Amino acid sequence: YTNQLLKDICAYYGYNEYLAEKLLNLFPPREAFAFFEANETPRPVVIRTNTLRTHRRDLAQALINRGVTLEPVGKWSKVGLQVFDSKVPLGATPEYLAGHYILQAASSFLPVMALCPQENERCLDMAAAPGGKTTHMAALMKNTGVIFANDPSKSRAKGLIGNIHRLGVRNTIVCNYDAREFPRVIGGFDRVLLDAPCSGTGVICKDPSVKTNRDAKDFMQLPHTQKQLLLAAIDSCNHASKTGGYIVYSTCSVCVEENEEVVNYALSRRPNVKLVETGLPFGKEGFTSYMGKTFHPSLKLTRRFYPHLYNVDGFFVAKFKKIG
Amino acid sequence: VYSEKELGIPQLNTVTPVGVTKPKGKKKGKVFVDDRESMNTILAMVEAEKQGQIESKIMRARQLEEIREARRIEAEKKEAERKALLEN
Amino acid sequence: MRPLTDQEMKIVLDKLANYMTDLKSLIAPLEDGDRYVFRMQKDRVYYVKLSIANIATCVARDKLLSLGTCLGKMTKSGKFRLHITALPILAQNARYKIWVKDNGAQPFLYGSNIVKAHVGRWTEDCPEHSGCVVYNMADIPLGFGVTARSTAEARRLDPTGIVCFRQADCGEYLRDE
Amino acid sequence: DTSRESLLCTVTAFALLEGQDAHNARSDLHLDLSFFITNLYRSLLSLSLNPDLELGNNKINLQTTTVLLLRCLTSVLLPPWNIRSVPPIRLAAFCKQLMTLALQVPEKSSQAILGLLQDVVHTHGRKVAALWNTEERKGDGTYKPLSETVEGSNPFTTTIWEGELLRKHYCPKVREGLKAMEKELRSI
Amino acid sequence: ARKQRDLKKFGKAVQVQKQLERAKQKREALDKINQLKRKRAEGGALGATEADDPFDVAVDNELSRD
Amino acid sequence: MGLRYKKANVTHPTLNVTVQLPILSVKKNPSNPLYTQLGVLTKGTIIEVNVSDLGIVTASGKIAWGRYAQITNNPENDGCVNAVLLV
RNA sequence: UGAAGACAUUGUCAGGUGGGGAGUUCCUUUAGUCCCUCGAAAUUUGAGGCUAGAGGAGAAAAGUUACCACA
Repeated sequence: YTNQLLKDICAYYGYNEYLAEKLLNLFPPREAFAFFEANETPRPVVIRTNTLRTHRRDLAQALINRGVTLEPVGKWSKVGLQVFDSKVPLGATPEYLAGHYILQAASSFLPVMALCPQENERCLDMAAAPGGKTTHMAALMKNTGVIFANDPSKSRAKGLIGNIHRLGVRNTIVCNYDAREFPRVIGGFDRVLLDAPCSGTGVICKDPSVKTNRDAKDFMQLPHTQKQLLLAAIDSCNHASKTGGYIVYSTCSVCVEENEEVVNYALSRRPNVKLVETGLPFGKEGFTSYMGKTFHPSLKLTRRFYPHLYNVDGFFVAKFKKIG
Repeated sequence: VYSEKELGIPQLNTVTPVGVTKPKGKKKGKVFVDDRESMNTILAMVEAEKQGQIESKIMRARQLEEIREARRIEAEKKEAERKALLEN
Repeated sequence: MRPLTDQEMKIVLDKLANYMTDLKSLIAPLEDGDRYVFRMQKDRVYYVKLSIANIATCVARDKLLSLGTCLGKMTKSGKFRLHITALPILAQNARYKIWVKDNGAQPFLYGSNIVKAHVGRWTEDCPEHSGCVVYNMADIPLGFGVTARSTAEARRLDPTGIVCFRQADCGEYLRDE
Repeated sequence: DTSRESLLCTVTAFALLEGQDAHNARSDLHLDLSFFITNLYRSLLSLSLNPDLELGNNKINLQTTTVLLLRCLTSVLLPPWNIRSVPPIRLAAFCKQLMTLALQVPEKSSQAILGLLQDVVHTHGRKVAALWNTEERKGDGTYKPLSETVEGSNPFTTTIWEGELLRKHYCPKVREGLKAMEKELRSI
Repeated sequence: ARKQRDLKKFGKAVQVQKQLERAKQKREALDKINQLKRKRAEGGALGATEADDPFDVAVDNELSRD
Repeated sequence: MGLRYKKANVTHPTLNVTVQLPILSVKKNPSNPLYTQLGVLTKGTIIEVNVSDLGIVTASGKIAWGRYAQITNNPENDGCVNAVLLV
């Protein structure tokens, strides 16, 4: 029965009773079991090629010349390079120290290609804690425009400034601001980016505390904070521009309060937002209804990413357009 | 042997004038300047300092007059700012 | 984001020019008409485009973290130091270059001064103490430093003899992680 | 005059390094040419402008600056010793300026400039082939054709289109070397 | 030279008071941790992970909870 | 390399169990504040240990991940690092 | 009288910053009112307000480190 399944799953995987019940609900039973294998299982290691200093083939040749076993990953990315084995440590290679390549995950790739950053464009990132997304966006504008890096913690900022100035970005300013306050500071951007603080169920391999240390109270305040985070994104972008500018909503969680509910609240409160096809090559459509509540059918255009289908972390991507 | 700055030596009235001497520590102020074209001449000045004095008297006088013209331009911007402050 | 004064301006360009060959391209007007301007934040100076400098004036002064490319740090005695953040522009138009072998390339990344047994090829017109910027075969910028000895004297030392000094190396990006 | 006298001094200093005991004295002296290639790079424009290249077993005493430029530009991109140990930006910049030399040059100097540069590619290949292909193009910063240093220009951003301009040049002779340049390029 | 003559005549005496205060610093830090011992063994009421404040700020916060 | 330890033997006064759990960081060495920075493991030195395997339930129904632990042996004299949880 | 051309440009409100110019000599830590306001949630939360236990010659330069190099 279902109750025997919940008690057996919480015992053998060590989940909390609540979060196992929530994650069991959004999946068919055999699909849930295949998902519990993968999210606990460690994920493959992926490399983003700096387009500024090098490119895909000559970096690949260089790392094999240093003994690194690589493979171009997918037809999705012209920028991604999977690693399989490496005699030398990855951070030890002189290509890394110059900034020819940067350690990332797969889920850090796809919001950036969900965005379509162009040259001489003012852009943004409300949370750039590892700094991989910011360096990817600057790789697309070819060292032009301006990125406003933002992170509310000074400790993560030191790794940001270290990662940015190694990669040769020269166009980003980093501010230690709460991003709820950010449209009051400037506003008027083209392409804003948000990687909100989330529950972290999408990636348990990096953070195994979410197995138990995530309860009823945490599932109210945390999606509450994404809402004020997300309404600021529309209230900061431009309704019109010479090059049309779009919002991108990216969360590292598979939860349904964190994902597909916040975008319903945003598109209801602000009617000057539309959602169209998000440009990522694959994915799964969002659910139009989960627990008796209906979302607008624009969420069929949103893409959800899962550990069991793809060896990626759990992710949500959605892109917005501003009207007025 | 000790540094002259550590010694509280009074300022002497040589051929170079003293001007109006500022008190030490009590409301000592300084100035502020960035410029665009005069700081371009500071580029022209510093290789001349780095590469040494010019053996050619014509080029040494020409490069000194460029710094003089930069000081004249910087001064004329300063009276222009003073006139703007008087207007406001 | 205080821009540099007269005194601070000659210090930064002086030690720049001990490593740079063409000071006019750095301060040159580009196609968009906007130039590269030097500001300073928290006793360290930044090398930035003027437009991105202008919209950087919105952030509060003791609240903003960093901006563009850090040329270096103002020291307490008023001197100027270079960091490896200054290297991408410094290696762009360098004046004396040193190539080191792969068994000497990783020593620089660990932080040793350049010794005679690792150099790949040299450049001439180097005095007994001249600034130089180091690369591997692939002209990948690895750091910068000062030549230990002159055009003749550096080689007549032992093959265990230090030929070029270490000043800053790319391995310091591996620290603040 | 001054263009020739520099070029008389050019193959001279390249010959002293070409000395076998002097290359054995690379570890017994610093004899370095990285000051001198930069002199040739900044003078490749002025050597292209002058049409005095052709005039009326010797290493140095050759009168015409066409062969003097050849024996220079052979020694720069194809050293006798350490033939395959050449820096990349020096290969990218000198070949790009060679395309500019292919624009403003008379006919006899053109083929030998042409007949040199397959030998550059046929020996080097993929290290310079990043320029001809736009997927192999780095996107750091825009190209600066008038730079004081060879590494100052960033030729990995610009592709080469002056090969197209040389098809428009007299087909019978120049175009032959062009196909030989592109055939050895594909053969790599 | 007046300053140099003072530390001439003091000398060892600076070393003696120096060794005594570092041993006093050892004694108070050990005694501070022992107060944390009787704190948690008698009661408590903590977080999941642990506070990012360094010592003598964190430990004073737990003493203020009394 | 041979003077480094990543795991310590840690005793829990409640339930009276000793297990091996990893060392996360060194909090304070009272012998020398310099030794605290390199992480020198001496007697009465407080370390942070992963208490994930214990599964001690904290307040608000949450599972602990890092606790204080005082080193109660002299690890320079005997190879093992021994400690007690400060719970 | 011709060109650009509804682009700029202009001005007024509402803001951000301001190591610059002119004058001038409250916040921090903690708890409660679960009271009021704004948010969020199928009924309970979060952020502000209020209250109470404890702290306070002035951009020229200052105090500190079981720290580094030198004397």
